[PDB]
Amino acid sequence: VDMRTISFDIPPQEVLTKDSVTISVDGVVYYRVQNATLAVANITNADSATRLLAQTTLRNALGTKNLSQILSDREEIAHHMQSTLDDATDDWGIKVERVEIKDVKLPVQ
Amino acid sequence: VDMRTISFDIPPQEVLTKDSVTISVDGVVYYRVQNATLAVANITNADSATRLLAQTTLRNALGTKNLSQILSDREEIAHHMQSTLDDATDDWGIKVERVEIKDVKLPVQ
Repeated sequence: VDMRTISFDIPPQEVLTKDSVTISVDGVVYYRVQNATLAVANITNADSATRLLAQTTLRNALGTKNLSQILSDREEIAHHMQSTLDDATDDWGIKVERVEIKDVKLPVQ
Repeated sequence: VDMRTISFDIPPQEVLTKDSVTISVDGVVYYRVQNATLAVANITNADSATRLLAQTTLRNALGTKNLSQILSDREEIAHHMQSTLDDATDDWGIKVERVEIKDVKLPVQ
């Protein structure tokens, strides 16, 4: 089991903002296995669980914010997601090291 | 000179909204040569002039609107741009037939 930092792109997630605007946002997660036994102990492997939880964390963070609250605070949303995702992955012995939010797309009807 | 409807994609234009949000918007223009002598009379050819004026019209329409005014009114901005671009192309004997605004991107810093 690789103990180096690992990164993935979160594939774009289309969801409604608090004020019902459709947005699609992509991002990037950097994490490392801090506890390799816990990383292999679960029914879901650790990389797959981190990827699925990253999608859920991003979707939830967006869904509680109005579009304006999302645009001005893109860095803070990342940092708070880094915390939420780090807590959610502790069961797999994963330390989330960094989350980045990239382009916000407002796709047409 | 082809008298059929012609279309092009407006390549994405990065500009500031009235309230200083960076957005990039692409779109599509459908036009037809209604007067073929006027279409070939100018120093700039008609297709190239329509493409350049479409970029200018889009950039200006966006730059006079706050982000919120742009998101809720995407169809109306197209229709008004169709009018503005149709006036601006009359010197080339062009009839603009339709303008469409597609995805709005908010690119990261």
